[PDB]
Parts: sequence; C-alpha cells; structure tokens
Amino acid sequence: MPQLNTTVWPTMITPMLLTLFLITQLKMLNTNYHLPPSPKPMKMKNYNKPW
Amino acid sequence: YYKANVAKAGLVDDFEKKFNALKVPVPEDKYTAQVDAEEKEDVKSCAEWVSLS
Repeated sequence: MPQLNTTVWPTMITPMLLTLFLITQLKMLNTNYHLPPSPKPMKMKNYNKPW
Repeated sequence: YYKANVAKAGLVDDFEKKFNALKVPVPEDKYTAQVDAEEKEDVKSCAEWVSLS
C-alpha cells in the first residue's frame, strides 16, 4: 500500500498546507459581495418651516 | 330749518356754533410702527433662511 510509505509524507503535507490555508483563502478574500444598491427615496432633513 | 322753527333764543345759534367750534378727536394709531418693525425683523429672518436654503 503506497499510502503507508512514510518516506514521502512531507511532500504531500507541505503543498496542501500552502494551498489550503494561503492561496485558496486569498482567492476567496478577493471574492467580495457588495451590499445591494438601495436608492433611498426618503431622506430629507428639512428643518421646520422657518416661522 | 331750525332758524325759522326753534323759537328758543340763541339755542340753535350757540348749538350750531359750538358744533362748528367742536373738533372730534381723530385718534392716532400708535400701533402700525411696531407691526412694521416686526415685519422688518421677519423679513430679515426669512431672508437669511432662504439664502441658507
């Protein structure tokens, strides 16, 4: 069983630790979801009529 | 009409004269100046308001 060959373990561990925790996490961080456009048709600070 | 009907001596005469000698007191307001000044202040206020607006 090749899986049991403990000679070549680090050459599997290292690049996985690199691509799962650094590269892929970054390629995610670049993917952002902006909040939806919410044109507010009610916003008017008009003081009381002067009076 | 009273000269020829009122036989009272001088009553019509002195009545008419004191009437002509009467001057009714035509009262003065003393109320318009203050409302004018209040209007002026209100004009200033609305002017600054409309400028800022």
